[PDB]
Amino acid sequence: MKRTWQPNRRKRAKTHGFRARMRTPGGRKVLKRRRQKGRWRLTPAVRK
Amino acid sequence: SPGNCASCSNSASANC
Amino acid sequence: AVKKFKPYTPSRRFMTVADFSEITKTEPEKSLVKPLKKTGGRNNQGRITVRFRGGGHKRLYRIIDFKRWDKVGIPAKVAAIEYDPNRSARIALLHYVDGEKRYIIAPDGLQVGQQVVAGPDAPIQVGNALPLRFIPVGTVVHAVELEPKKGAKLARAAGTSAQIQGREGDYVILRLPSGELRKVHGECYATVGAVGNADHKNIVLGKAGRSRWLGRRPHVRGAAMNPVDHPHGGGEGRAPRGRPPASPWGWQTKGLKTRKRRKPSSRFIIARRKK
RNA sequence: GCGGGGUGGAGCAGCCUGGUAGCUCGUCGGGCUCAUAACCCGAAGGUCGUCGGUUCAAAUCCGGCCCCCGCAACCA
RNA sequence: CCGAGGGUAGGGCCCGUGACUGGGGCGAAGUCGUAACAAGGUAGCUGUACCGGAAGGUGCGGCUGGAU
RNA sequence: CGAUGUCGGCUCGUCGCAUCCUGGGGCUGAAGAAGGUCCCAAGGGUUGGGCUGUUCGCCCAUUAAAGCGGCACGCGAGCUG
RNA sequence: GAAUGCCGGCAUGAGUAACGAUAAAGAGGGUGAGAAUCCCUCUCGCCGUAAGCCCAAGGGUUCCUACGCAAUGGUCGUCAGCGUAGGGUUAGGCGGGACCUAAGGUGAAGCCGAAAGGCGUAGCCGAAGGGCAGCCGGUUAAUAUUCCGGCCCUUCCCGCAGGUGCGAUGGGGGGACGCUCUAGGCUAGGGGGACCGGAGCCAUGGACGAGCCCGGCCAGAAGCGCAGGGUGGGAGGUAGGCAAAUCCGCCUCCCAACAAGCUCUGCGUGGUGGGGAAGCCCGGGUGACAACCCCCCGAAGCCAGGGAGCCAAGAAAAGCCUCUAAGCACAACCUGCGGGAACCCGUACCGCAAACCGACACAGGUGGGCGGGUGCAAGAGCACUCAGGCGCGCGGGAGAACCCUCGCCAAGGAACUCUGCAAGUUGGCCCCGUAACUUCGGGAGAAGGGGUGCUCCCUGGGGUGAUGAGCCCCGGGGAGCCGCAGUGAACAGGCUCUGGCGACUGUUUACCAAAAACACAGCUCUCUGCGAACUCGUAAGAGGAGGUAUAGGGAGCGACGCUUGCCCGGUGCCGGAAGGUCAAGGGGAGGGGUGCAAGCCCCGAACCGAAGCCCCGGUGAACGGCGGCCGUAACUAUAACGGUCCUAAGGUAGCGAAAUUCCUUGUCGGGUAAGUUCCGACCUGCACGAAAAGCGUAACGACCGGAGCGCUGUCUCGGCGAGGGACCCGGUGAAAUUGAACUGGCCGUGAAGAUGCGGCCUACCCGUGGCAGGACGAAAAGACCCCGUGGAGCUUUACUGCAGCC
RNA sequence: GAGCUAGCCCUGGCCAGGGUGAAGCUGGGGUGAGACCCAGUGGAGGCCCGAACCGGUGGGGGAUGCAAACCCCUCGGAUGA
RNA sequence: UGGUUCGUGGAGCCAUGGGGGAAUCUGGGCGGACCACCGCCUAAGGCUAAGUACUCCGGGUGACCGAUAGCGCACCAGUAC
Ligand SMILES: [Mg+2]
Ligand SMILES: [Mg+2]
Ligand SMILES: [Mg+2]
Ligand SMILES: [Mg+2]
Ligand SMILES: [Mg+2]
Ligand SMILES: [Mg+2]
Ligand SMILES: [Mg+2]
Ligand SMILES: [Mg+2]
Ligand SMILES: [Mg+2]
Ligand SMILES: [Mg+2]
Ligand SMILES: [Mg+2]
Ligand SMILES: [Mg+2]
Ligand SMILES: [Mg+2]
Ligand SMILES: [Mg+2]
Ligand SMILES: [Mg+2]
Ligand SMILES: [Mg+2]
Ligand SMILES: [Mg+2]
Ligand SMILES: [Mg+2]
Ligand SMILES: [Mg+2]
Ligand SMILES: [Mg+2]
Ligand SMILES: [Mg+2]
Ligand SMILES: [Mg+2]
Ligand SMILES: [Mg+2]
Ligand SMILES: [Mg+2]
Ligand SMILES: [Mg+2]
Ligand SMILES: [Mg+2]
Ligand SMILES: [Mg+2]
Ligand SMILES: [Mg+2]
Ligand SMILES: [Mg+2]
Ligand SMILES: [Mg+2]
Ligand SMILES: [Mg+2]
Ligand SMILES: [Mg+2]
Ligand SMILES: [Mg+2]
Ligand SMILES: [Mg+2]
Ligand SMILES: [Mg+2]
Ligand SMILES: [Mg+2]
Ligand SMILES: [Mg+2]
Ligand SMILES: [Mg+2]
Ligand SMILES: [Mg+2]
Ligand SMILES: [Mg+2]
Ligand SMILES: [Mg+2]
Ligand SMILES: [Mg+2]
Ligand SMILES: [Mg+2]
Ligand SMILES: [Mg+2]
Ligand SMILES: [Mg+2]
Ligand SMILES: [Mg+2]
Ligand SMILES: [Mg+2]
Ligand SMILES: [Mg+2]
Ligand SMILES: [Mg+2]
Ligand SMILES: [Mg+2]
Ligand SMILES: [Mg+2]
Ligand SMILES: [Mg+2]
Ligand SMILES: [Mg+2]
Ligand SMILES: [Mg+2]
Ligand SMILES: [Mg+2]
Ligand SMILES: [Mg+2]
Ligand SMILES: [Mg+2]
Ligand SMILES: [Mg+2]
Ligand SMILES: [Mg+2]
Ligand SMILES: [Mg+2]
Ligand SMILES: [Mg+2]
Ligand SMILES: [Mg+2]
Ligand SMILES: [Mg+2]
Ligand SMILES: [Mg+2]
Ligand SMILES: [Mg+2]
Ligand SMILES: [Mg+2]
Ligand SMILES: [Mg+2]
Ligand SMILES: [Mg+2]
Ligand SMILES: [Mg+2]
Ligand SMILES: [Mg+2]
Ligand SMILES: [Mg+2]
Ligand SMILES: [Mg+2]
Ligand SMILES: [Mg+2]
Ligand SMILES: [Mg+2]
Ligand SMILES: [Mg+2]
Ligand SMILES: [Mg+2]
Ligand SMILES: [Mg+2]
Ligand SMILES: [Mg+2]
Ligand SMILES: [Mg+2]
Ligand SMILES: [Mg+2]
Ligand SMILES: [Mg+2]
Ligand SMILES: [Mg+2]
Ligand SMILES: [Mg+2]
Ligand SMILES: [Mg+2]
Ligand SMILES: [Mg+2]
Ligand SMILES: [Mg+2]
Ligand SMILES: [Mg+2]
Ligand SMILES: [Mg+2]
Ligand SMILES: [Mg+2]
Ligand SMILES: [Mg+2]
Ligand SMILES: [Mg+2]
Ligand SMILES: [Mg+2]
Ligand SMILES: [Mg+2]
Ligand SMILES: [Mg+2]
Ligand SMILES: [Mg+2]
Ligand SMILES: [Mg+2]
Ligand SMILES: [Mg+2]
Ligand SMILES: [Mg+2]
Ligand SMILES: [Mg+2]
Ligand SMILES: [Mg+2]
Ligand SMILES: [Mg+2]
Ligand SMILES: [Mg+2]
Ligand SMILES: [Mg+2]
Ligand SMILES: [Mg+2]
Ligand SMILES: [Mg+2]
Ligand SMILES: [Mg+2]
Ligand SMILES: [Mg+2]
Ligand SMILES: [Mg+2]
Ligand SMILES: [Mg+2]
Ligand SMILES: [Mg+2]
Ligand SMILES: [Mg+2]
Ligand SMILES: [Mg+2]
Ligand SMILES: [Mg+2]
Ligand SMILES: [Mg+2]
Ligand SMILES: [Mg+2]
Ligand SMILES: [Mg+2]
Ligand SMILES: [Mg+2]
Ligand SMILES: [Mg+2]
Ligand SMILES: [Mg+2]
Ligand SMILES: [Mg+2]
Ligand SMILES: [Mg+2]
Ligand SMILES: [Mg+2]
Ligand SMILES: [Mg+2]
Ligand SMILES: [Mg+2]
Ligand SMILES: [Mg+2]
Ligand SMILES: [Mg+2]
Ligand SMILES: [Mg+2]
Ligand SMILES: [Mg+2]
Ligand SMILES: [Mg+2]
Ligand SMILES: [Mg+2]
Ligand SMILES: [Mg+2]
Ligand SMILES: [Mg+2]
Ligand SMILES: [Mg+2]
Ligand SMILES: [Mg+2]
Ligand SMILES: [Mg+2]
Ligand SMILES: [Mg+2]
Ligand SMILES: [Mg+2]
Ligand SMILES: [Mg+2]
Ligand SMILES: [Mg+2]
Ligand SMILES: [Mg+2]
Ligand SMILES: [Mg+2]
Ligand SMILES: [Mg+2]
Ligand SMILES: [Mg+2]
Ligand SMILES: [Mg+2]
Ligand SMILES: [Mg+2]
Ligand SMILES: [Mg+2]
Ligand SMILES: [Mg+2]
Ligand SMILES: [Mg+2]
Ligand SMILES: [Mg+2]
Ligand SMILES: [Mg+2]
Ligand SMILES: [Mg+2]
Ligand SMILES: [Mg+2]
Ligand SMILES: [Mg+2]
Ligand SMILES: [Mg+2]
Ligand SMILES: [Mg+2]
Ligand SMILES: [Mg+2]
Ligand SMILES: [Mg+2]
Ligand SMILES: [Mg+2]
Ligand SMILES: [Mg+2]
Ligand SMILES: [Mg+2]
Ligand SMILES: [Mg+2]
Ligand SMILES: [Mg+2]
Ligand SMILES: [Mg+2]
Ligand SMILES: [Mg+2]
Ligand SMILES: [Mg+2]
Ligand SMILES: [Mg+2]
Ligand SMILES: [Mg+2]
Ligand SMILES: [Mg+2]
Ligand SMILES: [Mg+2]
Ligand SMILES: [Mg+2]
Ligand SMILES: [Mg+2]
Ligand SMILES: [Mg+2]
Ligand SMILES: [Mg+2]
Ligand SMILES: [Mg+2]
Ligand SMILES: [Mg+2]
Ligand SMILES: [Mg+2]
Ligand SMILES: [Mg+2]
Ligand SMILES: [Mg+2]
Ligand SMILES: [Mg+2]
Ligand SMILES: [Mg+2]
Ligand SMILES: [Mg+2]
Ligand SMILES: [Mg+2]
Ligand SMILES: [Mg+2]
Ligand SMILES: [Mg+2]
Ligand SMILES: [Mg+2]
Ligand SMILES: [Mg+2]
Ligand SMILES: [Mg+2]
Ligand SMILES: [Mg+2]
Ligand SMILES: [Mg+2]
Ligand SMILES: [Mg+2]
Ligand SMILES: [Mg+2]
Ligand SMILES: [Mg+2]
Ligand SMILES: [Mg+2]
Ligand SMILES: [Mg+2]
Ligand SMILES: [Mg+2]
Ligand SMILES: [Mg+2]
Ligand SMILES: [Mg+2]
Ligand SMILES: [Mg+2]
Ligand SMILES: [Mg+2]
Ligand SMILES: [Mg+2]
Ligand SMILES: [Mg+2]
Ligand SMILES: [Mg+2]
Ligand SMILES: [Mg+2]
Ligand SMILES: [Mg+2]
Ligand SMILES: [Mg+2]
Ligand SMILES: [Mg+2]
Ligand SMILES: [Mg+2]
Ligand SMILES: [Mg+2]
Ligand SMILES: [Mg+2]
Ligand SMILES: [Mg+2]
Ligand SMILES: [Mg+2]
Ligand SMILES: [Mg+2]
Ligand SMILES: [Mg+2]
Ligand SMILES: [Mg+2]
Ligand SMILES: [Mg+2]
Ligand SMILES: [Mg+2]
Ligand SMILES: [Mg+2]
Ligand SMILES: [Mg+2]
Ligand SMILES: [Mg+2]
Ligand SMILES: [Mg+2]
Ligand SMILES: [Mg+2]
Ligand SMILES: [Mg+2]
Ligand SMILES: [Mg+2]
Ligand SMILES: [Mg+2]
Ligand SMILES: [Mg+2]
Ligand SMILES: [Mg+2]
Ligand SMILES: [Mg+2]
Ligand SMILES: [Mg+2]
Ligand SMILES: [Mg+2]
Ligand SMILES: [Mg+2]
Ligand SMILES: [Mg+2]
Ligand SMILES: [Mg+2]
Ligand SMILES: [Mg+2]
Ligand SMILES: [Mg+2]
Ligand SMILES: [Mg+2]
Ligand SMILES: [Mg+2]
Ligand SMILES: [Mg+2]
Ligand SMILES: [Mg+2]
Ligand SMILES: [Mg+2]
Ligand SMILES: [Mg+2]
Ligand SMILES: [Mg+2]
Ligand SMILES: [Mg+2]
Ligand SMILES: [Mg+2]
Ligand SMILES: [Mg+2]
Ligand SMILES: [Mg+2]
Ligand SMILES: [Mg+2]
Ligand SMILES: [Mg+2]
Ligand SMILES: [Mg+2]
Ligand SMILES: [Mg+2]
Ligand SMILES: [Mg+2]
Ligand SMILES: [Mg+2]
Ligand SMILES: [Mg+2]
Ligand SMILES: [Mg+2]
Ligand SMILES: [Mg+2]
Ligand SMILES: [Mg+2]
Ligand SMILES: [Mg+2]
Ligand SMILES: [Mg+2]
Ligand SMILES: [Mg+2]
């Protein structure tokens, strides 16, 4: 049947993207944490 | 059926 | 006069539609329409704040002239009478000798081709607008401003009217459509005559789909829900109220008055509504 | 299994707070009426379901027995 | 080919009968009240409506076939 | 109770005998025929249907007879539900 | 050494289940160390409103070629979406950006919030909507509306000519809109041709034929033609379109109107440029100087902003046009022509799937367009088939039980069973014909029947064309022919009678319930006078509503019909300027501490003092509630009648053993041979009853009862047959489970149901196919139940707070 | 976190074919004029049959599945809520 | 109302949301209700090293670990998945 992952490049970038994160306090703490942990990608990659 | 929810042993398939 | 249908479907049995007899023009004035932002009952938070709304026909809002003292002395001609889906009354298209075009809501008996005019010196004639103080006692009247220059607020729905009962200083006494006796300032404008389309209230929607067309989504009874949802929720099988009948939010809903007690306008309401 | 009840012929007070049994109907005698009913004047009839106990004294307070309605009997 | 009639299917009319049920007629001495005939003790009758164990009552309007 | 699946039906049997029938008997208030009652006997047999989830029961039509119980109220790693 | 311990390794089950749609294969020839599996050829089968083709998303080199086969591939592999390497994606016109706006988002002004932040007008952002200029063919191993060829077109810059009051983010027009139905004329697409072009063919009994087989087009600027869309002209006045205005709007006047004119699309033609089959020969070459013509069918597409009707009344903004303001009229704009200029991103490939979403090369899921032919009434249905694409990545044998899917069946025909569950039957079209009841529509495809193919003959009407021929479309009558059978295959209702519930079409527990549940039009009560009530929010601010009592909120009831009784004592709500109580505050009789004292400090009675509560009334489609005992009639029985106790008042109409009746399979009647169910009645209703509505009700229902007809493998009662498995051989090779095991029966014993203890009995060692009685077999630390001063949802006149309101 | 699901908002798209035949309109009849009746035309509808599409009624299979909800047969809606 | 040991307590002190509201030394605060006496201190403006905390970073040292240990990572790890 219809499963839950329905990839959408615009939806992915507008929801989890770099600029969505920086817009809100909780979003910046995500980037701050993932930098501190040393994450290679701070944000999901999506072709655009 | 055991199955549905009144009993609970010997009697129906996987769910848990 | 409502139009009936023969029982050729279960719903056509009872469905009645307006006759649309008075309508003379079937497309709006392009310069007087703007898009109506459908809300679905959602506020700026995105939250439903009026339940059971959404999904009705698309509509264009027709700009209405509710302050007719805007153009005192300038007569206009009644050029057409049109359907407005944003209200129960019909609206009237006016061609002022100015060349300005405006919509008023159409009173009962207004004939296309006649002249209307607004102002202190106007004839007491169906469709004219005067400050309340200059209209004779006894005249039934509509589109009544509630405070001077603030715009027509009272008696606008199909078939409604207020009747002037008397005068008292700078104020006239109106009997509103609800039967309330209120004091309204004499400087307030009002339009002589009742609102047209009185047969409006005799329409039988006839089926569920017709409520859907109007933007009315199905209403679900509190008795049909669970206690997490409503005071009347739950019970094993059917169940009487089991408590004073209540809204979803707890407050009682049979008789409990809700007008603010210390409201400044209480000084101006003479007698609360009837019936 | 728990609850209430049993008193003139009928239906009920009094029992809680021990000493005194009362109300309406009915029944009996006499009036009024041609007569009956209605109405009016009088009167009679109950040892309080039963046995046992407490008490100076028990319809009344406490036990047993008989009886009469009433409520309950759920989870499997 | 038609064709007595047989067969299948669906209708219409009549008759008889049916748990139960509706009122009706009649029946020497049942029970309740007293509606009507006198102004019958609330004048009667009346079409309708509503109500009530029962006769009846009451409303609205009508008739005199109503007394004084 | 870190699970011994719970009524009935179906299927498949198997055992007991306090025996429903069939075989053998004594007593009879056993004339005959047909019963009654008790004893011996478990080899085999013990129908089809209407109602009800029913077990049971009632009823219809038959029958030599239409037995009663046990096997985790026999039998859901055999089915049904 | 144990923690259903943790991590790892390796066992058992086991050469076992399985190898993923039952669309299907066979041979020959190649390649190679090796071939059922790769390549080629022939034969066979499968899809063909797809299982073909083209877009979009998502994926991200998977594309092409060479060389490879360790792993991946459910087997194999020489092959591959796999490994290595090289190559491949070309645009002014396609798509998106350098254009516009929609929801929404953001947000100079402004508002609000302890902080973080929340709002917010304009503006900005935001598309699969508006707007905007490219069609056909060729070419590569791999891209092409992109390269090339042909023929067209757009914008920007500059210049020349001609014309004009030029000029805008400002004004106006326009853009600009629904649903259903639909005209005329076209095009896409298709069928036929005895006409035109073509390599050939004559078989096996016949045919050298008006034979068979193949093809008979595509694009195109100006002009022209056909068909449509859009559009009146002039003048005078003018106070409105937030400046101006010659524009637009409004008034008047003359002319023009189902026209015409002008303008804009579509289609046709059109200079020109392309394409071009079968068959043969090795993707190519030929055919070929290929021919390229006539008739018919014909769109849902085009003309288009077409027409009519209806109510539920159907975006915006820019481009474009017009008007003017600053400004400037050496300018500028418009029109024609010429030269020049024209950027960024995407383009490979898969795309109903082996490349996307599902851990898998997974029988599932995924939006748009094209989707040929014949026949069946039509069609995208069904059968077969074209183009094109596939045989589904284990095979070979065998011919058991048993399982799955399928076919048939003597006699019977529901006897099966909880239940006709399942499976039969019926089945399309045309014609005849059709009942109760009904809200007059319906019920209705009621029911039930007859017809159905082919051949010959006669003939009625339509379309195109011409009025005729031809083609095509609807029919009518007569005479015949064959079979068991004519919708001859495939697709395609079993029916009736009678109850319960719900009026109806709808909605629901994604993944055990589709219903009688929810919703529903309709009915009633109640709140709300507008800065409404109510709702979300600390607020600002929103929704309500750019609505205004014929409106909006809340509540119950649930089409419709006939109806909806009695109780206001308690709770709720409503009304009540009195009285009672009442907090902070006022008041300050009178006390107290301290100081030499002035004073400073503390307690404090009467009395005044809101809402709330008390109290007085109202109120049921507000919460709710609507009796008991005893007696009585000229047979009996039963009580119209009476007595008395109690209540706020004692259940009315209607209905009743019911979706409610315990006793109960009540009793009686109907249906049956037989009826715990069903239907009709009765009424001692354990425990119906009137908007948690009462009693009905045509129509409707994948709802739940009962009965009958039809027909059957459901059954008596089973039999045979088909295929996919199961079985055997080759290849690959799991799983839960598992203290170890050298693991029998009886009768006992044992923590009470023993392979494991006792006594006896039985038994050579090891497997394979089968069946499920035991291993208190497996699975899941029992959901039931209890316990825990364990948890959570929910309720209220439990406690205590808080929001909110007074 | 609303790329699943639920509602709403904005903007697009889709629904073969066949049947039934409301209003209106026209003509005719009728009447003082009417209502009304008849025929034709018309093409309404949470109308009817049935693909796509959306569902998920009954049964069977599947149950270490093809699948952590699937397959087959059957069945509901299919211009509308 | 908060702070303090102080939970309304005999409840001062410090701070302050609301109301009322002075004085400039003969002024004002404090010494745990209050009063007297006796003392202490000068509110309603601001700044100020050092001694104190921490360990991303560098170094020294361990009756610290020694690849299931020691950081999650001795190794291309906040990676693969
Ligand atoms: Mg889903
Ligand atoms: Mg996932
Ligand atoms: Mg999606
Ligand atoms: Mg996207
Ligand atoms: Mg997108
Ligand atoms: Mg998106
Ligand atoms: Mg976001
Ligand atoms: Mg973003
Ligand atoms: Mg922050
Ligand atoms: Mg990095
Ligand atoms: Mg992130
Ligand atoms: Mg389980
Ligand atoms: Mg109607
Ligand atoms: Mg009608
Ligand atoms: Mg109908
Ligand atoms: Mg009208
Ligand atoms: Mg506009
Ligand atoms: Mg709005
Ligand atoms: Mg907003
Ligand atoms: Mg609301
Ligand atoms: Mg809403
Ligand atoms: Mg209107
Ligand atoms: Mg309105
Ligand atoms: Mg006023
Ligand atoms: Mg109404
Ligand atoms: Mg609407
Ligand atoms: Mg409503
Ligand atoms: Mg509702
Ligand atoms: Mg409920
Ligand atoms: Mg519920
Ligand atoms: Mg909730
Ligand atoms: Mg709650
Ligand atoms: Mg609640
Ligand atoms: Mg409740
Ligand atoms: Mg409930
Ligand atoms: Mg109940
Ligand atoms: Mg109720
Ligand atoms: Mg209650
Ligand atoms: Mg309440
Ligand atoms: Mg409130
Ligand atoms: Mg009022
Ligand atoms: Mg008394
Ligand atoms: Mg007493
Ligand atoms: Mg006493
Ligand atoms: Mg006495
Ligand atoms: Mg005694
Ligand atoms: Mg004594
Ligand atoms: Mg239980
Ligand atoms: Mg319980
Ligand atoms: Mg015969
Ligand atoms: Mg008599
Ligand atoms: Mg009398
Ligand atoms: Mg009298
Ligand atoms: Mg009288
Ligand atoms: Mg009376
Ligand atoms: Mg247990
Ligand atoms: Mg275990
Ligand atoms: Mg277990
Ligand atoms: Mg003898
Ligand atoms: Mg025997
Ligand atoms: Mg034996
Ligand atoms: Mg039993
Ligand atoms: Mg029984
Ligand atoms: Mg019996
Ligand atoms: Mg015998
Ligand atoms: Mg037995
Ligand atoms: Mg036993
Ligand atoms: Mg037992
Ligand atoms: Mg038992
Ligand atoms: Mg058992
Ligand atoms: Mg089982
Ligand atoms: Mg069983
Ligand atoms: Mg088992
Ligand atoms: Mg077992
Ligand atoms: Mg079950
Ligand atoms: Mg140990
Ligand atoms: Mg453990
Ligand atoms: Mg472990
Ligand atoms: Mg492990
Ligand atoms: Mg491991
Ligand atoms: Mg290792
Ligand atoms: Mg291993
Ligand atoms: Mg081993
Ligand atoms: Mg092995
Ligand atoms: Mg095995
Ligand atoms: Mg397996
Ligand atoms: Mg398989
Ligand atoms: Mg396969
Ligand atoms: Mg298949
Ligand atoms: Mg198959
Ligand atoms: Mg072969
Ligand atoms: Mg082969
Ligand atoms: Mg091979
Ligand atoms: Mg090989
Ligand atoms: Mg090959
Ligand atoms: Mg061959
Ligand atoms: Mg991927
Ligand atoms: Mg390999
Ligand atoms: Mg290999
Ligand atoms: Mg290699
Ligand atoms: Mg492999
Ligand atoms: Mg595989
Ligand atoms: Mg090789
Ligand atoms: Mg180009
Ligand atoms: Mg540029
Ligand atoms: Mg944006
Ligand atoms: Mg944009
Ligand atoms: Mg766009
Ligand atoms: Mg373009
Ligand atoms: Mg072109
Ligand atoms: Mg090349
Ligand atoms: Mg428009
Ligand atoms: Mg518009
Ligand atoms: Mg649009
Ligand atoms: Mg063309
Ligand atoms: Mg054709
Ligand atoms: Mg002007
Ligand atoms: Mg040539
Ligand atoms: Mg279309
Ligand atoms: Mg168009
Ligand atoms: Mg237009
Ligand atoms: Mg419409
Ligand atoms: Mg806009
Ligand atoms: Mg100049
Ligand atoms: Mg010009
Ligand atoms: Mg640029
Ligand atoms: Mg490309
Ligand atoms: Mg598919
Ligand atoms: Mg593929
Ligand atoms: Mg495969
Ligand atoms: Mg073709
Ligand atoms: Mg057909
Ligand atoms: Mg099509
Ligand atoms: Mg195959
Ligand atoms: Mg396939
Ligand atoms: Mg074999
Ligand atoms: Mg056959
Ligand atoms: Mg045969
Ligand atoms: Mg047979
Ligand atoms: Mg039969
Ligand atoms: Mg038969
Ligand atoms: Mg049967
Ligand atoms: Mg059987
Ligand atoms: Mg068929
Ligand atoms: Mg009929
Ligand atoms: Mg009938
Ligand atoms: Mg019938
Ligand atoms: Mg009927
Ligand atoms: Mg009818
Ligand atoms: Mg009809
Ligand atoms: Mg018919
Ligand atoms: Mg019928
Ligand atoms: Mg024929
Ligand atoms: Mg033939
Ligand atoms: Mg059918
Ligand atoms: Mg329902
Ligand atoms: Mg329904
Ligand atoms: Mg109904
Ligand atoms: Mg309904
Ligand atoms: Mg529907
Ligand atoms: Mg479910
Ligand atoms: Mg789910
Ligand atoms: Mg689930
Ligand atoms: Mg679920
Ligand atoms: Mg359903
Ligand atoms: Mg529901
Ligand atoms: Mg409902
Ligand atoms: Mg109603
Ligand atoms: Mg709130
Ligand atoms: Mg608004
Ligand atoms: Mg009706
Ligand atoms: Mg009726
Ligand atoms: Mg009544
Ligand atoms: Mg009351
Ligand atoms: Mg009261
Ligand atoms: Mg009350
Ligand atoms: Mg209460
Ligand atoms: Mg007060
Ligand atoms: Mg109530
Ligand atoms: Mg109650
Ligand atoms: Mg009560
Ligand atoms: Mg008697
Ligand atoms: Mg009554
Ligand atoms: Mg009954
Ligand atoms: Mg009933
Ligand atoms: Mg009951
Ligand atoms: Mg019963
Ligand atoms: Mg019973
Ligand atoms: Mg019986
Ligand atoms: Mg009887
Ligand atoms: Mg009885
Ligand atoms: Mg109820
Ligand atoms: Mg239904
Ligand atoms: Mg249903
Ligand atoms: Mg039957
Ligand atoms: Mg069979
Ligand atoms: Mg076979
Ligand atoms: Mg062998
Ligand atoms: Mg092998
Ligand atoms: Mg392998
Ligand atoms: Mg061992
Ligand atoms: Mg061993
Ligand atoms: Mg062994
Ligand atoms: Mg053994
Ligand atoms: Mg024992
Ligand atoms: Mg034992
Ligand atoms: Mg042994
Ligand atoms: Mg031993
Ligand atoms: Mg032993
Ligand atoms: Mg033995
Ligand atoms: Mg073997
Ligand atoms: Mg075996
Ligand atoms: Mg076994
Ligand atoms: Mg077993
Ligand atoms: Mg076992
Ligand atoms: Mg065990
Ligand atoms: Mg076992
Ligand atoms: Mg545990
Ligand atoms: Mg446990
Ligand atoms: Mg458990
Ligand atoms: Mg449970
Ligand atoms: Mg249980
Ligand atoms: Mg327990
Ligand atoms: Mg406790
Ligand atoms: Mg404890
Ligand atoms: Mg607890
Ligand atoms: Mg709070
Ligand atoms: Mg989405
Ligand atoms: Mg459709
Ligand atoms: Mg038809
Ligand atoms: Mg017609
Ligand atoms: Mg018309
Ligand atoms: Mg329909
Ligand atoms: Mg039909
Ligand atoms: Mg119909
Ligand atoms: Mg299903
Ligand atoms: Mg079935
Ligand atoms: Mg499952
Ligand atoms: Mg199917
Ligand atoms: Mg349908
Ligand atoms: Mg503190
Ligand atoms: Mg303190
Ligand atoms: Mg302060
Ligand atoms: Mg001084
Ligand atoms: Mg001093
Ligand atoms: Mg000094
Ligand atoms: Mg001082
Ligand atoms: Mg101080
Ligand atoms: Mg101090
Ligand atoms: Mg000090
Ligand atoms: Mg100072
Ligand atoms: Mg200082
Ligand atoms: Mg290691
Ligand atoms: Mg290791
Ligand atoms: Mg270590
Ligand atoms: Mg580190
Ligand atoms: Mg580690
Ligand atoms: Mg790594």
